Amino acid sequence: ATINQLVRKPRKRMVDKSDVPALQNCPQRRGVCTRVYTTTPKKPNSALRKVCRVRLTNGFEVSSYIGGEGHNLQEHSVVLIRGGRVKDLPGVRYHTVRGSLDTSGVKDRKQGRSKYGAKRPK
Amino acid sequence: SMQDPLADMLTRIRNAQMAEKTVVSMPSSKLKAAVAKVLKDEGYIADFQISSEVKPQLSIELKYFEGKPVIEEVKRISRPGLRQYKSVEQLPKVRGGLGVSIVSTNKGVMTDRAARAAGVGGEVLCTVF
RNA sequence: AGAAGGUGCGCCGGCUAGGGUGAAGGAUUUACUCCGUAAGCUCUGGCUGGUCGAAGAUACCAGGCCGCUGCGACUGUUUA
RNA sequence: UUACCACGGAGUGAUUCAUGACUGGGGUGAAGUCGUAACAAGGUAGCCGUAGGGGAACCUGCGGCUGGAUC
RNA sequence: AGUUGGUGGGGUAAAGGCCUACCAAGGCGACGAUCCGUAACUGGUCUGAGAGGAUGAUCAGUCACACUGGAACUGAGACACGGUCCAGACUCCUACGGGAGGCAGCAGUGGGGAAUAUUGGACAAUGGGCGAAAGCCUGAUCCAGCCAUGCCGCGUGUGUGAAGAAGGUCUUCGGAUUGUAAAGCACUUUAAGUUGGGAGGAAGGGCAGUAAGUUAAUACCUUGCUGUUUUGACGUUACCAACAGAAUAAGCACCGGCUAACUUCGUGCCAGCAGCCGCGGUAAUACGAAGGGUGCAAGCGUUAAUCGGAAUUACUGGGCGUAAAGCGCGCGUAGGUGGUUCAGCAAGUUGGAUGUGAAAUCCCCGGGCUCAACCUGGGAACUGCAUCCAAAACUACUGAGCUAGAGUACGGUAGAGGGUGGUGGAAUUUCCUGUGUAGCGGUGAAAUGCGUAGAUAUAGGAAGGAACACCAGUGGCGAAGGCGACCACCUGGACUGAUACUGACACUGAGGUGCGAAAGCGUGGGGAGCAAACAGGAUUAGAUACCCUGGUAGUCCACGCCGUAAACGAUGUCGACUAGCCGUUGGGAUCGAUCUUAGUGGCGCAGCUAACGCGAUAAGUCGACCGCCUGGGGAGUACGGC
Ligand SMILES: [Mg+2]
Ligand SMILES: [Mg+2]
Ligand SMILES: [Mg+2]
Ligand SMILES: [Mg+2]
Ligand SMILES: [Mg+2]
Ligand SMILES: [Mg+2]
Ligand SMILES: [Mg+2]
Ligand SMILES: [Mg+2]
Ligand SMILES: [Mg+2]
Ligand SMILES: [Mg+2]
Ligand SMILES: [Mg+2]
Ligand SMILES: [Mg+2]
Ligand SMILES: [Mg+2]
Ligand SMILES: [Mg+2]
Ligand SMILES: [Mg+2]
Ligand SMILES: [Mg+2]
Ligand SMILES: [Mg+2]
Ligand SMILES: [Mg+2]
Ligand SMILES: [Mg+2]
Ligand SMILES: [Mg+2]
Ligand SMILES: [Mg+2]
Ligand SMILES: [Mg+2]
Ligand SMILES: [Mg+2]
Ligand SMILES: [Mg+2]
Ligand SMILES: [Mg+2]
Ligand SMILES: [Mg+2]
Ligand SMILES: [Mg+2]
Ligand SMILES: [Mg+2]
Ligand SMILES: [Mg+2]
Ligand SMILES: [Mg+2]
Ligand SMILES: [Mg+2]
Ligand SMILES: [Mg+2]
Ligand SMILES: [Mg+2]
Ligand SMILES: [Mg+2]
Ligand SMILES: [Mg+2]
Ligand SMILES: [Mg+2]
Ligand SMILES: [Mg+2]
Ligand SMILES: [Mg+2]
Ligand SMILES: [Mg+2]
Ligand SMILES: [Mg+2]
Ligand SMILES: [Mg+2]
Ligand SMILES: [Mg+2]
Ligand SMILES: [Mg+2]
Ligand SMILES: [Mg+2]
Ligand SMILES: [Mg+2]
Ligand SMILES: [Mg+2]
Ligand SMILES: [Mg+2]
Ligand SMILES: [Mg+2]
Ligand SMILES: [Mg+2]
Ligand SMILES: [Mg+2]
Ligand SMILES: [Mg+2]
Ligand SMILES: [Mg+2]
Ligand SMILES: [Mg+2]
Ligand SMILES: [Mg+2]
Ligand SMILES: [Mg+2]
Ligand SMILES: [Mg+2]
Ligand SMILES: [Mg+2]
Ligand SMILES: [Mg+2]
Ligand SMILES: [Mg+2]
Ligand SMILES: [Mg+2]
Ligand SMILES: [Mg+2]
Ligand SMILES: [Mg+2]
Ligand SMILES: [Mg+2]
Ligand SMILES: [Mg+2]
Ligand SMILES: [Mg+2]
Ligand SMILES: [Mg+2]
Ligand SMILES: [Mg+2]
Ligand SMILES: [Mg+2]
Ligand SMILES: [Mg+2]
Ligand SMILES: [Mg+2]
Ligand SMILES: [Mg+2]
Ligand SMILES: [Mg+2]
Ligand SMILES: [Mg+2]
Ligand SMILES: [Mg+2]
Ligand SMILES: [Mg+2]
Ligand SMILES: [Mg+2]
Ligand SMILES: [Mg+2]
Ligand SMILES: [Mg+2]
Ligand SMILES: [Mg+2]
Ligand SMILES: [Mg+2]
Ligand SMILES: [Mg+2]
Ligand SMILES: [Mg+2]
Ligand SMILES: [Mg+2]
Ligand SMILES: [Mg+2]
Ligand SMILES: [Mg+2]
Ligand SMILES: [Mg+2]
Ligand SMILES: [Mg+2]
Ligand SMILES: [Mg+2]
Ligand SMILES: [Mg+2]
Ligand SMILES: [Mg+2]
Ligand SMILES: [Mg+2]
Ligand SMILES: [Mg+2]
Ligand SMILES: [Mg+2]
Ligand SMILES: [Mg+2]
Ligand SMILES: [Mg+2]
Ligand SMILES: [Mg+2]
Ligand SMILES: [Mg+2]
Ligand SMILES: [Mg+2]
Ligand SMILES: [Mg+2]
Ligand SMILES: [Mg+2]
Ligand SMILES: [Mg+2]
Ligand SMILES: [Mg+2]
Ligand SMILES: [Mg+2]
Ligand SMILES: [Mg+2]
Ligand SMILES: [Mg+2]
Ligand SMILES: [Mg+2]
Ligand SMILES: [Mg+2]
Ligand SMILES: [Mg+2]
Ligand SMILES: [Mg+2]
Ligand SMILES: [Mg+2]
Ligand SMILES: [Mg+2]
Ligand SMILES: [Mg+2]
Ligand SMILES: [Mg+2]
Ligand SMILES: [Mg+2]
Ligand SMILES: [Mg+2]
Ligand SMILES: [Mg+2]
Ligand SMILES: [Mg+2]
Ligand SMILES: [Mg+2]
Ligand SMILES: [Mg+2]
Ligand SMILES: [Mg+2]
Ligand SMILES: [Mg+2]
Ligand SMILES: [Mg+2]
Ligand SMILES: [Mg+2]
Ligand SMILES: [Mg+2]
Ligand SMILES: [Mg+2]
Ligand SMILES: [Mg+2]
Ligand SMILES: [Mg+2]
Ligand SMILES: [Mg+2]
Ligand SMILES: [Mg+2]
Ligand SMILES: [Mg+2]
Ligand SMILES: [Mg+2]
Ligand SMILES: [Mg+2]
Ligand SMILES: [Mg+2]
Ligand SMILES: [Mg+2]
Ligand SMILES: [Mg+2]
Ligand SMILES: [Mg+2]
Ligand SMILES: [Mg+2]
Ligand SMILES: [Mg+2]
Ligand SMILES: [Mg+2]
Ligand SMILES: [Mg+2]
Ligand SMILES: [Mg+2]
Ligand SMILES: [Mg+2]
Ligand SMILES: [Mg+2]
Repeated sequence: ATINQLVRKPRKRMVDKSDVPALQNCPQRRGVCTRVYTTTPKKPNSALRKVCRVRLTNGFEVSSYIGGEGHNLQEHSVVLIRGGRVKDLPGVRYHTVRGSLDTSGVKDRKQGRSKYGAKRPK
Repeated sequence: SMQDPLADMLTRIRNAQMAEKTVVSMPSSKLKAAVAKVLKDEGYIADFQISSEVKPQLSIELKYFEGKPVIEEVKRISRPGLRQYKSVEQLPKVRGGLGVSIVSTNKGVMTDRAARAAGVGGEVLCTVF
């Protein structure tokens, strides 16, 4: 682009949209489990993944992934969700925080048990 | 349509320097003459001559020294589309002083070294190294 | 499309602007002629007050309007 | 008593959000059904514009290109 | 439409359409008015080598607001944050007649939220209001409370200690590792604990005397000094000393590559992990544990967000033949840019001086808290703006020039350049007529179809429509699309030679304006051949195709519309330079040869390119202007305008 062409119309910055439209500029948000189900990953992977559909205080309805080996979420469970996309599951953009409000974290876990809300065995 | 004659002068010099020639001929003007003189004082050319007869022709004889030409990088700075001017503190250095940059000031067309010697900035015409 | 809807309108004063007709005068083609005319008569307006009543297009006269659809393009014709 | 004016009324428009019986395409999915259109001259050389036709990929006419093999 | 200007008048502390009555028809706008969305601004902050990008918490300056909408009064100052009046929404009291309220002041509550604290102390210090002075008030302020929220500092011990203890883990069963790590032995008491000492934040106020000045006066009063008395929320201050003892005080993430750190045991495409590549289906250094190790450390990780890396919006500092990307092609408006001489001017440009650019912050040299964070002195900086002085190379402006760009006048050359009429020959088809008789046509092979109602072939005549063999060429002309029979008429441009003339009149070009293959659309003609649609026959598993026999729109003409193409050299226009060789179309010169122009082709040195390849008809070296690109799909699609 020539100098005169740039004077008539200067260069424009593109804006990068967030990958987490819900929880608008928030670290975490709480919601209610409208249902808890289980789904199947994409092609190269084979498993049976646990997922909860959550309605947020925003009014948004999204899907979160439940980490760890076990969980105790059921209908009308109040949960806290954070960002983070699960690559295998299509449409899952959030993670459920273990051990915050109603999730209680995993049990019998002893290595790296701060991402799963587990107390020190002591 | 020759909206810049000085760029044509430098282009002719570079093109015929690359082609292993000895003399370059072009239409002359009182600015190209000053540029040729300041190059002569810097040892970048052999000699320059201005013809008579209403339509003067300026001819320049080149130098080669080794198997490689003396002028290896000559570039115009202030074009009719940009018109760059600089102060004394902002006069550019080419190759960290190993080259020369031609500056047009109210004291005439001279080199950047002479420009700081007189403490007068102006318009940066071209850089030669 | 007069879509829809709205505002003013009587009477008595003050100031003010135009048109038509038309004495006297002037011209020459001297006469069933041309120009032009003060008053009078007549027709259009403008902005400013005041005043009465419950109400001034006061009586007679004098469109109700709008939104979706079927049929037939329309004005016309037909079972006295 | 007049002038200015807030609230509030009446009529008719513009714009912008959410929602709507029912509909049109798109994307993503898994060992589903029908064909085989392209890639080799892909077995009728392929594409481009336009028109008609057909379960579908597509076929045919008219003009154009080589980003077409043998020679 | 008080909209823009003028006059007279009113009004204000003051200029002014601020207001009013007349007069005029003006004012703003592609240098973006009006309208829509969003948002207090700045000093600054964070990132970045810088240029930039993002952003206005805390502190400071300005502005606006005080339940919602109005209005004024009092006042030096208000349209008034704990004032008045009017109206509204929402709460409340009531003895039922009747009134009150405004935490976006400090604490505090409910609510919303992922999320942000005490109904604390004192006016001792600095300020503010009143008073003359004591003094009174002050949720400003100074201090405390809570919270790893951040930055900084310090602890959780130190030395010796090999049977290389016991246990755990691994193993080739020898051993290795945890590891001087532990135990044992000997030291020290920071911080916390207890006790005793102990500044600095303090200036002043009261009383008495003394000395000056005040007048008219040793009085009252103001001021100096002396003596006495009196003041602290913080506060059990900072700090200092003594006492006992190692006692009171380590966790989090990771270990396949990127990336420092590895082996076992469970599980078997499960359970699971995951920032990106990707691991897991029977020996998993990637899942879950255990031993070992690596990073940080009163913190460690995850999530959210900004900049960087990203030269990935490229001014510095990118590209467009084939990866995204040159408008189908011209003409031209605003704008951008301008061949060459003088002379002037001083807007741009350069240098200097002066004023300003708040403080704080960032940077340098210092000074204090035991260090640091923190506080603080001076400087530097604040790259800007404004006014004067000086210079004249370049750009701009003004006057006069010049002929190298551009154009005009005069003879010739070539050409499917365009338009309107007329006329030719070959051939196909159809109709009529003669001879003649059993096939014709078509295919890979067939069949449909045409034939004894006499076909095909053959001879003559007639009608009509369309295209223009041979010339014909890497040939020509045209802005592109495109343009081939011959002749006449009208008409544009280009090449070519000399002289004369004008004297920069030029290039590009957002918007706009036109021309623009084929197919298609409208009205009216025409219709031989061909031929979408369509019918029939084949092929085939099927054949809505390829093949065959027919065949309508259309293809042709006139006028109008449509605006598209692999509209391509996938290469914008204009100008200047840079080794050569072989052709060819027009034209010139000099003596078949040599030179020189304007096109059109083939190779090739430098140079360029990722490579292919381009290479005087650049994709090389450079200038001027315009258009366009920013991962693939969704999509050149939806909505809106035209
Ligand atoms: Mg993330
Ligand atoms: Mg009406
Ligand atoms: Mg009355
Ligand atoms: Mg009505
Ligand atoms: Mg109505
Ligand atoms: Mg209907
Ligand atoms: Mg009905
Ligand atoms: Mg009827
Ligand atoms: Mg009817
Ligand atoms: Mg009908
Ligand atoms: Mg009809
Ligand atoms: Mg009808
Ligand atoms: Mg009638
Ligand atoms: Mg009627
Ligand atoms: Mg009847
Ligand atoms: Mg109505
Ligand atoms: Mg309405
Ligand atoms: Mg409304
Ligand atoms: Mg709707
Ligand atoms: Mg709906
Ligand atoms: Mg429904
Ligand atoms: Mg095909
Ligand atoms: Mg195929
Ligand atoms: Mg094919
Ligand atoms: Mg086939
Ligand atoms: Mg092919
Ligand atoms: Mg298209
Ligand atoms: Mg086609
Ligand atoms: Mg068609
Ligand atoms: Mg179609
Ligand atoms: Mg077909
Ligand atoms: Mg067709
Ligand atoms: Mg074709
Ligand atoms: Mg007025
Ligand atoms: Mg006045
Ligand atoms: Mg006035
Ligand atoms: Mg605008
Ligand atoms: Mg706002
Ligand atoms: Mg950078
Ligand atoms: Mg910066
Ligand atoms: Mg920095
Ligand atoms: Mg801002
Ligand atoms: Mg604040
Ligand atoms: Mg302030
Ligand atoms: Mg100010
Ligand atoms: Mg202020
Ligand atoms: Mg101000
Ligand atoms: Mg204010
Ligand atoms: Mg308030
Ligand atoms: Mg409030
Ligand atoms: Mg108010
Ligand atoms: Mg009042
Ligand atoms: Mg009052
Ligand atoms: Mg007053
Ligand atoms: Mg105020
Ligand atoms: Mg007040
Ligand atoms: Mg107020
Ligand atoms: Mg205030
Ligand atoms: Mg208050
Ligand atoms: Mg009140
Ligand atoms: Mg009220
Ligand atoms: Mg009220
Ligand atoms: Mg309140
Ligand atoms: Mg408060
Ligand atoms: Mg607030
Ligand atoms: Mg709360
Ligand atoms: Mg809550
Ligand atoms: Mg918190
Ligand atoms: Mg607070
Ligand atoms: Mg005080
Ligand atoms: Mg008292
Ligand atoms: Mg208090
Ligand atoms: Mg702390
Ligand atoms: Mg924490
Ligand atoms: Mg905090
Ligand atoms: Mg052992
Ligand atoms: Mg101590
Ligand atoms: Mg003290
Ligand atoms: Mg003590
Ligand atoms: Mg490594
Ligand atoms: Mg892990
Ligand atoms: Mg295993
Ligand atoms: Mg890993
Ligand atoms: Mg593991
Ligand atoms: Mg973590
Ligand atoms: Mg993060
Ligand atoms: Mg982010
Ligand atoms: Mg991040
Ligand atoms: Mg950048
Ligand atoms: Mg990034
Ligand atoms: Mg970089
Ligand atoms: Mg650039
Ligand atoms: Mg690029
Ligand atoms: Mg370009
Ligand atoms: Mg391609
Ligand atoms: Mg183009
Ligand atoms: Mg092109
Ligand atoms: Mg174009
Ligand atoms: Mg254009
Ligand atoms: Mg155009
Ligand atoms: Mg196109
Ligand atoms: Mg042009
Ligand atoms: Mg111009
Ligand atoms: Mg010039
Ligand atoms: Mg100019
Ligand atoms: Mg000059
Ligand atoms: Mg200056
Ligand atoms: Mg400052
Ligand atoms: Mg120090
Ligand atoms: Mg001078
Ligand atoms: Mg025959
Ligand atoms: Mg014949
Ligand atoms: Mg062509
Ligand atoms: Mg056509
Ligand atoms: Mg058609
Ligand atoms: Mg037609
Ligand atoms: Mg027709
Ligand atoms: Mg036919
Ligand atoms: Mg056929
Ligand atoms: Mg046929
Ligand atoms: Mg036919
Ligand atoms: Mg049709
Ligand atoms: Mg035609
Ligand atoms: Mg073509
Ligand atoms: Mg193109
Ligand atoms: Mg391409
Ligand atoms: Mg072009
Ligand atoms: Mg070009
Ligand atoms: Mg041109
Ligand atoms: Mg050119
Ligand atoms: Mg050129
Ligand atoms: Mg070549
Ligand atoms: Mg290239
Ligand atoms: Mg390349
Ligand atoms: Mg340039
Ligand atoms: Mg340029
Ligand atoms: Mg250029
Ligand atoms: Mg995209
Ligand atoms: Mg995308
Ligand atoms: Mg996209
Ligand atoms: Mg479209
Ligand atoms: Mg859409
Ligand atoms: Mg549209």
